[PDB]
Amino acid sequence: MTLPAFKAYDIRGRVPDELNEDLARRIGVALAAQLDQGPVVLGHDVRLASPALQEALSAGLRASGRDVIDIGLCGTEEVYFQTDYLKAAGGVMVTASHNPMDYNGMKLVREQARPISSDTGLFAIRDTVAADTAAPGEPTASEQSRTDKTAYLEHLLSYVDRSTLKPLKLVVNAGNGGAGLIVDLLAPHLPFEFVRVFHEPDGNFPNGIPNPLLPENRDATAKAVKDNGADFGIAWDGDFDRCFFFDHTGRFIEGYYLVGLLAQAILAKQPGGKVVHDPRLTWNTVEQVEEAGGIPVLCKSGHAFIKEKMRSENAVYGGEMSAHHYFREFAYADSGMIPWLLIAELVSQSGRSLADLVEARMQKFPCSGEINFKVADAKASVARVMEHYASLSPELDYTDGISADFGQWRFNLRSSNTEPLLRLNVETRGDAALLETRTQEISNLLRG
Ligand SMILES: C[C@]1(O)O[C@H](COP(=O)(O)O)[C@@H](O)[C@H](O)[C@H]1O
Ligand SMILES: [Mg+2]
Repeated sequence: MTLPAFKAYDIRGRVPDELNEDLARRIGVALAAQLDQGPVVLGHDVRLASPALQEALSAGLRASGRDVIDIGLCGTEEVYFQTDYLKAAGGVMVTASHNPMDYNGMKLVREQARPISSDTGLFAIRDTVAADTAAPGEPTASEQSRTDKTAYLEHLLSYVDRSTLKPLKLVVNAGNGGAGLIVDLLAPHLPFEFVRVFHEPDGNFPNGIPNPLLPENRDATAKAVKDNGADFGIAWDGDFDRCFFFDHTGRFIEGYYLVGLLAQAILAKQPGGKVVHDPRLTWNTVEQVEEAGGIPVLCKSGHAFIKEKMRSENAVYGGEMSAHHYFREFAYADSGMIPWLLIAELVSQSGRSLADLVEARMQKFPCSGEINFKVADAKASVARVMEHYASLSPELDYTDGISADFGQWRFNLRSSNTEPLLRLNVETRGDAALLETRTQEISNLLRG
Protein backbone atom coordinates (compact mmCIF):
# COMPACT_ATOMS: atom_id res chain seq x y z
CA MET A 1 0.00 0.00 0.00
CA THR A 2 0.93 3.68 -0.22
CA LEU A 3 0.06 6.78 1.79
CA PRO A 4 -3.41 7.67 0.42
CA ALA A 5 -2.99 11.39 1.10
CA PHE A 6 -0.46 11.80 -1.73
CA LYS A 7 -2.59 12.57 -4.78
CA ALA A 8 -1.68 13.43 -8.37
CA TYR A 9 -1.19 17.14 -7.73
CA ASP A 10 -1.16 17.72 -3.97
CA ILE A 11 -1.51 16.17 -0.53
CA ARG A 12 -5.04 15.75 0.82
CA GLY A 13 -6.16 13.64 3.74
CA ARG A 14 -8.35 13.19 6.76
CA VAL A 15 -6.66 14.40 9.96
CA PRO A 16 -5.20 12.57 11.78
CA ASP A 17 -5.20 9.10 10.18
CA GLU A 18 -4.13 10.16 6.65
CA LEU A 19 -2.36 13.42 7.55
CA ASN A 20 -0.89 14.49 10.89
CA GLU A 21 1.97 16.44 12.43
CA ASP A 22 4.43 13.56 12.18
CA LEU A 23 3.75 13.05 8.47
CA ALA A 24 3.97 16.82 8.01
CA ARG A 25 7.39 16.95 9.67
CA ARG A 26 8.57 14.04 7.51
CA ILE A 27 7.24 15.85 4.41
CA GLY A 28 9.36 18.85 5.40
CA VAL A 29 12.49 16.70 5.67
CA ALA A 30 11.77 15.05 2.31
CA LEU A 31 11.02 18.36 0.60
CA ALA A 32 14.36 19.79 1.76
CA ALA A 33 16.12 17.02 -0.15
CA GLN A 34 14.16 17.73 -3.36
CA LEU A 35 14.62 21.49 -3.75
CA ASP A 36 17.48 23.56 -5.13
CA GLN A 37 19.27 25.81 -2.62
CA GLY A 38 17.28 28.51 -0.88
CA PRO A 39 14.64 29.20 1.76
CA VAL A 40 11.12 27.76 1.82
CA VAL A 41 7.91 29.81 2.10
CA LEU A 42 5.15 28.42 4.33
CA GLY A 43 1.57 29.62 4.60
CA HIS A 44 -1.71 28.18 5.83
CA ASP A 45 -5.47 28.58 5.53
CA VAL A 46 -8.20 29.00 8.17
CA ARG A 47 -8.66 25.33 9.08
CA LEU A 48 -8.21 24.62 12.78
CA ALA A 49 -5.43 22.06 12.28
CA SER A 50 -3.55 24.09 9.68
CA PRO A 51 -1.23 26.07 12.02
CA ALA A 52 0.04 22.91 13.69
CA LEU A 53 0.67 21.17 10.39
CA GLN A 54 2.64 24.18 9.16
CA GLU A 55 4.67 24.21 12.38
CA ALA A 56 5.56 20.53 11.83
CA LEU A 57 6.53 21.18 8.22
CA SER A 58 8.72 24.04 9.45
CA ALA A 59 10.34 21.84 12.09
CA GLY A 60 11.26 19.21 9.49
CA LEU A 61 12.57 21.79 7.01
CA ARG A 62 14.68 23.53 9.62
CA ALA A 63 16.01 20.20 10.93
CA SER A 64 17.29 19.74 7.36
CA GLY A 65 19.02 23.13 7.27
CA ARG A 66 16.30 25.08 5.42
CA ASP A 67 15.51 28.66 6.37
CA VAL A 68 11.73 29.01 6.63
CA ILE A 69 9.83 32.17 5.67
CA ASP A 70 6.49 32.04 7.50
CA ILE A 71 3.97 34.22 5.65
CA GLY A 72 1.18 33.21 8.05
CA LEU A 73 -2.54 32.86 7.43
CA CYS A 74 -2.96 33.47 3.71
CA GLY A 75 -4.44 32.30 0.46
CA THR A 76 -2.80 29.63 -1.66
CA GLU A 77 -1.93 32.23 -4.28
CA GLU A 78 0.07 34.16 -1.68
CA VAL A 79 2.37 31.18 -1.18
CA TYR A 80 2.84 31.11 -4.96
CA PHE A 81 3.42 34.86 -5.17
CA GLN A 82 5.83 35.06 -2.24
CA THR A 83 7.77 31.94 -3.29
CA ASP A 84 8.46 33.69 -6.58
CA TYR A 85 8.81 37.24 -5.24
CA LEU A 86 11.26 36.25 -2.49
CA LYS A 87 13.22 34.01 -4.90
CA ALA A 88 12.68 31.07 -2.56
CA ALA A 89 13.67 27.48 -3.26
CA GLY A 90 10.03 26.48 -2.85
CA GLY A 91 6.89 26.87 -0.84
CA VAL A 92 4.12 24.93 0.84
CA MET A 93 0.52 26.01 1.45
CA VAL A 94 -1.25 24.08 4.21
CA THR A 95 -4.86 23.90 3.03
CA ALA A 96 -7.76 21.62 2.24
CA SER A 97 -9.29 24.26 -0.06
CA HIS A 98 -12.95 23.22 -0.11
CA ASN A 99 -13.00 19.76 1.51
CA PRO A 100 -14.80 18.72 4.73
CA MET A 101 -13.77 19.96 8.15
CA ASP A 102 -11.86 16.81 9.14
CA TYR A 103 -9.60 17.11 6.07
CA ASN A 104 -6.43 19.05 5.45
CA GLY A 105 -3.67 19.01 2.88
CA MET A 106 -0.68 20.67 1.28
CA LYS A 107 0.16 22.25 -2.06
CA LEU A 108 3.88 22.15 -2.84
CA VAL A 109 5.88 24.29 -5.29
CA ARG A 110 9.56 24.73 -6.11
CA GLU A 111 11.42 27.70 -7.62
CA GLN A 112 9.26 30.35 -9.35
CA ALA A 113 6.25 28.54 -7.79
CA ARG A 114 6.55 25.75 -10.34
CA PRO A 115 4.27 22.87 -9.28
CA ILE A 116 5.54 19.75 -7.55
CA SER A 117 3.24 16.95 -8.75
CA SER A 118 3.21 13.16 -8.53
CA ASP A 119 5.64 12.67 -11.43
CA THR A 120 7.71 15.81 -10.75
CA GLY A 121 8.70 15.18 -7.17
CA LEU A 122 5.58 14.56 -5.09
CA PHE A 123 5.74 10.77 -5.26
CA ALA A 124 9.48 10.89 -4.63
CA ILE A 125 8.59 12.79 -1.47
CA ARG A 126 5.85 10.29 -0.67
CA ASP A 127 8.23 7.33 -0.95
CA THR A 128 10.88 9.10 1.14
CA VAL A 129 8.31 9.93 3.84
CA ALA A 130 6.96 6.38 3.72
CA ALA A 131 10.40 4.89 4.43
CA ASP A 132 11.56 7.52 6.95
CA THR A 133 11.94 5.93 10.39
CA ALA A 134 14.79 8.26 11.35
CA ALA A 135 14.76 10.18 14.61
CA PRO A 136 13.58 13.79 14.16
CA GLY A 137 16.67 15.95 14.05
CA GLU A 138 16.87 19.28 15.73
CA PRO A 139 16.63 22.63 13.90
CA THR A 140 19.81 23.84 12.18
CA ALA A 141 18.14 26.80 10.42
CA SER A 142 15.97 29.76 11.34
CA GLU A 143 12.36 30.79 10.83
CA GLN A 144 11.50 34.38 9.94
CA SER A 145 7.94 35.67 10.16
CA ARG A 146 7.10 37.79 7.09
CA THR A 147 3.39 38.61 7.01
CA ASP A 148 3.71 41.89 5.07
CA LYS A 149 1.25 41.67 2.17
CA THR A 150 2.17 45.02 0.56
CA ALA A 151 4.03 43.61 -2.46
CA TYR A 152 1.19 41.13 -3.10
CA LEU A 153 -1.50 43.83 -2.78
CA GLU A 154 0.40 46.19 -5.06
CA HIS A 155 0.77 43.39 -7.58
CA LEU A 156 -2.97 42.69 -7.57
CA LEU A 157 -3.76 46.36 -8.07
CA SER A 158 -1.31 46.61 -10.97
CA TYR A 159 -3.76 44.71 -13.19
CA VAL A 160 -6.26 47.59 -13.27
CA ASP A 161 -6.21 51.30 -14.09
CA ARG A 162 -7.72 52.55 -10.87
CA SER A 163 -8.60 55.95 -12.36
CA THR A 164 -11.05 54.15 -14.70
CA LEU A 165 -12.85 52.18 -11.98
CA LYS A 166 -16.41 53.09 -11.13
CA PRO A 167 -17.93 52.80 -7.63
CA LEU A 168 -19.61 49.48 -8.37
CA LYS A 169 -21.50 47.73 -5.60
CA LEU A 170 -20.01 44.24 -5.25
CA VAL A 171 -21.18 41.36 -3.08
CA VAL A 172 -18.23 39.40 -1.73
CA ASN A 173 -18.65 36.01 -0.10
CA ALA A 174 -15.55 34.51 1.52
CA GLY A 175 -17.55 31.52 2.76
CA ASN A 176 -15.75 32.05 6.10
CA GLY A 177 -12.51 31.18 4.36
CA GLY A 178 -9.65 33.60 3.95
CA ALA A 179 -10.68 35.88 1.08
CA GLY A 180 -12.21 38.60 3.23
CA LEU A 181 -8.84 39.62 4.68
CA ILE A 182 -7.55 40.47 1.20
CA VAL A 183 -10.75 42.23 0.13
CA ASP A 184 -10.56 44.42 3.23
CA LEU A 185 -6.91 45.26 2.56
CA LEU A 186 -7.66 46.16 -1.07
CA ALA A 187 -10.79 48.15 -0.21
CA PRO A 188 -9.06 51.44 0.83
CA HIS A 189 -7.49 51.53 -2.65
CA LEU A 190 -10.70 50.87 -4.61
CA PRO A 191 -13.92 52.86 -5.13
CA PHE A 192 -16.26 49.86 -4.80
CA GLU A 193 -18.92 49.49 -2.14
CA PHE A 194 -18.58 45.97 -0.77
CA VAL A 195 -21.51 43.95 0.58
CA ARG A 196 -19.81 41.35 2.79
CA VAL A 197 -21.38 37.88 3.15
CA PHE A 198 -19.94 35.10 5.37
CA HIS A 199 -16.93 37.37 5.71
CA GLU A 200 -15.16 36.47 8.93
CA PRO A 201 -12.59 33.65 8.78
CA ASP A 202 -13.89 30.74 10.84
CA GLY A 203 -12.43 27.23 10.59
CA ASN A 204 -15.59 25.82 12.17
CA PHE A 205 -17.49 26.92 9.06
CA PRO A 206 -20.82 27.82 10.73
CA ASN A 207 -22.33 28.57 7.31
CA GLY A 208 -21.03 25.43 5.61
CA ILE A 209 -17.80 24.26 3.99
CA PRO A 210 -16.37 26.98 1.70
CA ASN A 211 -17.48 25.46 -1.62
CA PRO A 212 -19.35 27.97 -3.82
CA LEU A 213 -20.48 25.21 -6.19
CA LEU A 214 -22.91 23.91 -3.56
CA PRO A 215 -26.36 25.29 -4.56
CA GLU A 216 -27.16 26.31 -0.98
CA ASN A 217 -23.91 28.32 -0.80
CA ARG A 218 -24.57 29.84 -4.23
CA ASP A 219 -27.92 31.06 -2.94
CA ALA A 220 -26.35 33.20 -0.19
CA THR A 221 -24.38 35.14 -2.79
CA ALA A 222 -27.31 35.40 -5.22
CA LYS A 223 -29.67 36.62 -2.50
CA ALA A 224 -27.22 39.29 -1.38
CA VAL A 225 -26.77 40.51 -4.97
CA LYS A 226 -30.51 40.70 -5.64
CA ASP A 227 -31.45 42.14 -2.26
CA ASN A 228 -28.84 44.90 -2.49
CA GLY A 229 -29.02 45.70 -6.20
CA ALA A 230 -25.34 44.85 -6.54
CA ASP A 231 -23.58 45.10 -9.88
CA PHE A 232 -22.30 41.55 -9.40
CA GLY A 233 -21.25 39.10 -6.71
CA ILE A 234 -18.03 37.15 -6.12
CA ALA A 235 -17.59 34.02 -4.02
CA TRP A 236 -14.39 32.12 -3.27
CA ASP A 237 -13.37 28.70 -2.05
CA GLY A 238 -11.64 28.50 1.30
CA ASP A 239 -8.08 29.21 0.12
CA PHE A 240 -9.49 31.60 -2.57
CA ASP A 241 -7.59 30.33 -5.59
CA ARG A 242 -11.01 29.92 -7.26
CA CYS A 243 -13.55 32.69 -7.63
CA PHE A 244 -17.13 32.46 -8.85
CA PHE A 245 -19.30 35.19 -10.33
CA PHE A 246 -22.96 36.11 -10.02
CA ASP A 247 -24.47 38.70 -12.30
CA HIS A 248 -26.78 41.52 -11.21
CA THR A 249 -29.80 39.21 -11.56
CA GLY A 250 -28.24 36.76 -9.09
CA ARG A 251 -27.41 34.29 -11.85
CA PHE A 252 -24.35 32.08 -11.31
CA ILE A 253 -22.07 32.46 -14.35
CA GLU A 254 -20.75 29.25 -15.88
CA GLY A 255 -16.95 29.46 -15.66
CA TYR A 256 -16.45 28.57 -19.34
CA TYR A 257 -17.51 32.07 -20.38
CA LEU A 258 -15.10 33.75 -17.98
CA VAL A 259 -12.10 32.37 -19.89
CA GLY A 260 -13.09 34.25 -23.04
CA LEU A 261 -14.05 37.34 -21.07
CA LEU A 262 -10.79 37.52 -19.12
CA ALA A 263 -8.78 36.77 -22.27
CA GLN A 264 -10.36 39.74 -24.05
CA ALA A 265 -9.83 41.97 -21.00
CA ILE A 266 -6.15 40.94 -20.76
CA LEU A 267 -5.51 41.11 -24.50
CA ALA A 268 -6.57 44.76 -24.45
CA LYS A 269 -3.55 45.60 -22.28
CA GLN A 270 -1.18 43.03 -23.82
CA PRO A 271 -1.80 42.98 -27.60
CA GLY A 272 -1.07 39.87 -29.64
CA GLY A 273 -0.51 37.57 -26.70
CA LYS A 274 -1.02 33.87 -26.45
CA VAL A 275 -3.83 32.51 -24.31
CA VAL A 276 -3.81 28.91 -23.07
CA HIS A 277 -7.13 27.09 -22.64
CA ASP A 278 -8.21 23.53 -21.84
CA PRO A 279 -9.95 21.13 -24.25
CA ARG A 280 -13.25 20.64 -22.41
CA LEU A 281 -15.06 23.66 -23.84
CA THR A 282 -13.26 25.56 -26.56
CA TRP A 283 -15.19 27.31 -29.33
CA ASN A 284 -16.09 30.46 -27.39
CA THR A 285 -12.56 30.95 -26.07
CA VAL A 286 -10.97 30.41 -29.50
CA GLU A 287 -13.32 32.97 -31.07
CA GLN A 288 -13.00 35.57 -28.32
CA VAL A 289 -9.20 35.26 -28.17
CA GLU A 290 -8.88 35.58 -31.94
CA GLU A 291 -11.27 38.52 -32.15
CA ALA A 292 -9.18 40.32 -29.50
CA GLY A 293 -6.04 39.78 -31.58
CA GLY A 294 -4.66 36.98 -29.41
CA ILE A 295 -3.53 33.47 -30.25
CA PRO A 296 -5.38 30.58 -28.52
CA VAL A 297 -3.29 27.60 -27.44
CA LEU A 298 -4.99 24.27 -26.72
CA CYS A 299 -3.64 22.48 -23.65
CA LYS A 300 -4.46 19.46 -21.52
CA SER A 301 -6.51 20.44 -18.49
CA GLY A 302 -4.89 20.57 -15.05
CA HIS A 303 -2.82 23.35 -13.55
CA ALA A 304 0.54 21.62 -14.09
CA PHE A 305 -0.06 21.20 -17.84
CA ILE A 306 -1.53 24.69 -18.21
CA LYS A 307 1.34 26.40 -16.38
CA GLU A 308 4.03 24.52 -18.29
CA LYS A 309 2.32 25.30 -21.61
CA MET A 310 1.99 28.98 -20.67
CA ARG A 311 5.71 29.06 -19.83
CA SER A 312 6.80 27.43 -23.08
CA GLU A 313 4.54 29.78 -25.07
CA ASN A 314 5.17 33.00 -23.08
CA ALA A 315 1.38 33.05 -22.75
CA VAL A 316 -0.04 36.08 -20.99
CA TYR A 317 -3.13 34.29 -19.64
CA GLY A 318 -4.45 30.76 -19.22
CA GLY A 319 -7.92 29.78 -18.11
CA GLU A 320 -9.86 26.62 -17.33
CA MET A 321 -13.64 26.36 -17.35
CA SER A 322 -13.48 25.14 -13.72
CA ALA A 323 -12.66 28.55 -12.24
CA HIS A 324 -8.87 28.47 -12.57
CA HIS A 325 -7.23 31.55 -14.07
CA TYR A 326 -3.46 31.84 -14.51
CA PHE A 327 -1.41 34.97 -15.19
CA ARG A 328 2.13 35.21 -16.57
CA GLU A 329 2.97 38.30 -14.47
CA PHE A 330 1.80 36.40 -11.37
CA ALA A 331 4.61 33.82 -11.79
CA TYR A 332 2.32 31.92 -14.19
CA ALA A 333 0.22 31.08 -11.15
CA ASP A 334 -3.48 31.06 -10.48
CA SER A 335 -5.24 33.81 -8.54
CA GLY A 336 -8.77 34.08 -7.19
CA MET A 337 -8.30 37.84 -6.80
CA ILE A 338 -6.95 39.06 -10.16
CA PRO A 339 -10.04 37.77 -12.04
CA TRP A 340 -12.66 39.84 -10.20
CA LEU A 341 -10.44 42.93 -10.36
CA LEU A 342 -10.24 42.52 -14.16
CA ILE A 343 -14.01 41.95 -14.40
CA ALA A 344 -14.76 44.96 -12.20
CA GLU A 345 -12.57 47.01 -14.54
CA LEU A 346 -14.28 45.60 -17.64
CA VAL A 347 -17.73 46.46 -16.25
CA SER A 348 -16.50 49.91 -15.22
CA GLN A 349 -14.86 50.71 -18.55
CA SER A 350 -17.44 49.21 -20.91
CA GLY A 351 -20.61 50.53 -19.31
CA ARG A 352 -22.05 47.03 -19.74
CA SER A 353 -23.39 44.73 -17.06
CA LEU A 354 -21.61 41.44 -16.41
CA ALA A 355 -24.88 39.81 -17.49
CA ASP A 356 -24.79 41.48 -20.90
CA LEU A 357 -21.05 40.89 -21.35
CA VAL A 358 -21.60 37.14 -21.26
CA GLU A 359 -25.18 36.82 -22.53
CA ALA A 360 -24.35 36.91 -26.24
CA ARG A 361 -21.48 34.48 -25.68
CA MET A 362 -23.86 32.09 -23.90
CA GLN A 363 -26.33 32.35 -26.78
CA LYS A 364 -23.61 31.78 -29.36
CA PHE A 365 -21.98 28.77 -27.63
CA PRO A 366 -24.44 27.14 -25.22
CA CYS A 367 -22.80 24.43 -23.14
CA SER A 368 -23.91 21.57 -20.95
CA GLY A 369 -21.64 22.38 -18.05
CA GLU A 370 -19.44 19.59 -16.75
CA ILE A 371 -21.50 16.48 -16.05
CA ASN A 372 -19.95 13.65 -14.03
CA PHE A 373 -20.75 9.95 -14.45
CA LYS A 374 -19.78 7.23 -11.97
CA VAL A 375 -19.94 4.11 -14.13
CA ALA A 376 -19.07 0.44 -13.71
CA ASP A 377 -16.55 0.40 -16.58
CA ALA A 378 -15.34 3.76 -17.87
CA LYS A 379 -13.46 2.31 -20.84
CA ALA A 380 -16.49 0.31 -21.96
CA SER A 381 -18.74 3.35 -21.47
CA VAL A 382 -16.55 5.59 -23.62
CA ALA A 383 -16.44 2.86 -26.27
CA ARG A 384 -20.26 2.72 -26.24
CA VAL A 385 -20.37 6.47 -26.95
CA MET A 386 -17.76 6.40 -29.70
CA GLU A 387 -19.31 3.41 -31.47
CA HIS A 388 -22.68 5.17 -31.48
CA TYR A 389 -21.30 8.29 -33.19
CA ALA A 390 -18.77 6.55 -35.45
CA SER A 391 -20.96 6.76 -38.58
CA LEU A 392 -21.04 10.58 -38.33
CA SER A 393 -17.24 10.72 -38.81
CA PRO A 394 -16.46 13.39 -36.19
CA GLU A 395 -13.10 15.08 -36.06
CA LEU A 396 -11.30 13.44 -33.15
CA ASP A 397 -8.65 14.87 -30.84
CA TYR A 398 -6.91 13.04 -28.00
CA THR A 399 -5.25 15.95 -26.18
CA ASP A 400 -7.22 15.16 -23.03
CA GLY A 401 -9.54 12.17 -23.18
CA ILE A 402 -11.61 12.29 -26.37
CA SER A 403 -12.84 15.41 -28.14
CA ALA A 404 -15.27 14.84 -31.01
CA ASP A 405 -16.20 17.73 -33.31
CA PHE A 406 -19.35 17.09 -35.38
CA GLY A 407 -19.52 20.52 -37.03
CA GLN A 408 -22.40 22.23 -35.22
CA TRP A 409 -21.71 20.48 -31.91
CA ARG A 410 -18.80 18.89 -30.05
CA PHE A 411 -18.08 17.07 -26.84
CA ASN A 412 -15.16 16.22 -24.64
CA LEU A 413 -15.16 13.06 -22.53
CA ARG A 414 -12.43 12.57 -19.90
CA SER A 415 -11.46 10.28 -17.10
CA SER A 416 -10.56 12.53 -14.18
CA ASN A 417 -6.99 12.65 -12.88
CA THR A 418 -8.28 13.28 -9.32
CA GLU A 419 -11.45 11.11 -9.14
CA PRO A 420 -12.45 7.79 -10.79
CA LEU A 421 -15.24 9.41 -12.84
CA LEU A 422 -16.07 10.19 -16.44
CA ARG A 423 -16.60 13.90 -17.09
CA LEU A 424 -18.65 15.16 -20.04
CA ASN A 425 -18.79 18.60 -21.65
CA VAL A 426 -20.96 19.40 -24.68
CA GLU A 427 -21.37 22.63 -26.62
CA THR A 428 -23.12 23.70 -29.84
CA ARG A 429 -23.10 26.54 -32.34
CA GLY A 430 -26.04 28.57 -31.06
CA ASP A 431 -28.41 25.58 -30.81
CA ALA A 432 -29.88 24.94 -27.36
CA ALA A 433 -32.14 22.16 -28.67
CA LEU A 434 -29.21 20.27 -30.23
CA LEU A 435 -27.28 20.78 -26.99
CA GLU A 436 -29.94 19.08 -24.89
CA THR A 437 -30.75 16.19 -27.24
CA ARG A 438 -27.06 15.33 -27.71
CA THR A 439 -26.28 15.73 -23.99
CA GLN A 440 -29.15 13.42 -23.10
CA GLU A 441 -28.14 10.94 -25.83
CA ILE A 442 -24.56 10.76 -24.54
CA SER A 443 -25.82 10.56 -20.95
CA ASN A 444 -27.96 7.50 -21.79
CA LEU A 445 -25.06 5.80 -23.57
CA LEU A 446 -22.69 6.40 -20.66
CA ARG A 447 -25.18 5.03 -18.13
CA GLY A 448 -26.05 2.08 -20.39
C1 LIG B 1 -6.83 20.30 -8.56
C2 LIG B 1 -7.46 20.78 -9.34
O1 LIG B 1 -8.22 21.74 -8.79
O2 LIG B 1 -8.37 19.74 -9.93
C3 LIG B 1 -9.10 20.25 -11.10
C4 LIG B 1 -9.95 19.12 -11.69
O3 LIG B 1 -9.13 18.18 -12.36
P1 LIG B 1 -9.84 16.86 -13.08
O4 LIG B 1 -10.45 15.98 -12.02
O5 LIG B 1 -8.78 16.04 -13.83
O6 LIG B 1 -10.94 17.34 -14.03
C5 LIG B 1 -8.11 20.81 -12.16
O7 LIG B 1 -8.77 21.30 -13.31
C6 LIG B 1 -7.31 21.91 -11.55
O8 LIG B 1 -6.40 22.50 -12.57
C7 LIG B 1 -6.53 21.43 -10.41
O9 LIG B 1 -5.79 22.56 -9.81
MG1 LIG C 1 -8.91 26.14 -3.68
